[PDB]
Amino acid sequence: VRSLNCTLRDSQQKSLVMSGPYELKALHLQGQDMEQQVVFSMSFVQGEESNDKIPVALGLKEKNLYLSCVLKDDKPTLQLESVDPKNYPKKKMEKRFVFNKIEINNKLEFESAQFPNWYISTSQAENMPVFLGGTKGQDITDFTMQFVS
Ligand SMILES: O=C(O)CCC(=O)Nc1ccc(Br)cn1
Ligand SMILES: O=C(O)CCC(=O)Nc1ccc(Br)cn1
Repeated sequence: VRSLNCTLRDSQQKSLVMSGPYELKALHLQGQDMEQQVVFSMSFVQGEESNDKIPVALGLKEKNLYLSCVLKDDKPTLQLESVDPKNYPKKKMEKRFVFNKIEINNKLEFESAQFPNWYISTSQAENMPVFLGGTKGQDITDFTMQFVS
């Protein structure tokens, strides 16, 4: 499986950082604190694809953790899920790990492959969790990607 290392920023230009072991949060970041931003390994996985819709998994660089979409208290929910490090990343990632990376107007949306029309989202307010949202409103669902060495 092929992977690229990257960071993500939402379209309000908030960076993503760890909020405890199994949550991300989004905040405006610049300067020295830049290094606290999460580096992803974006893997290009099996699934239905088009010019503008590319299935990916989002693992945390050199951690056995992946963003995962599951029902929690009966709602689609974003979580950070641990995996066996000897078996990941792999080309046939389980559906809960797969996001359709969609380019629209020079930005990126990450739709859950498991839960159609639910998206990786951030709040307008600073220091709030990254979450799975079913509305494209006040919540932000557009991102840019930055390549890292
Ligand atoms: O993220 C930034 O503001 C700079 C890097 C950048 O241009 N990233 C980018 C551009 C177009 C798309 Br689509 C996704 N990511
Ligand atoms: O996946 C895509 O089509 C967009 C990716 C993209 O344009 N990324 C990017 C990253 C850094 C810089 Br600088 C410019 N563009």
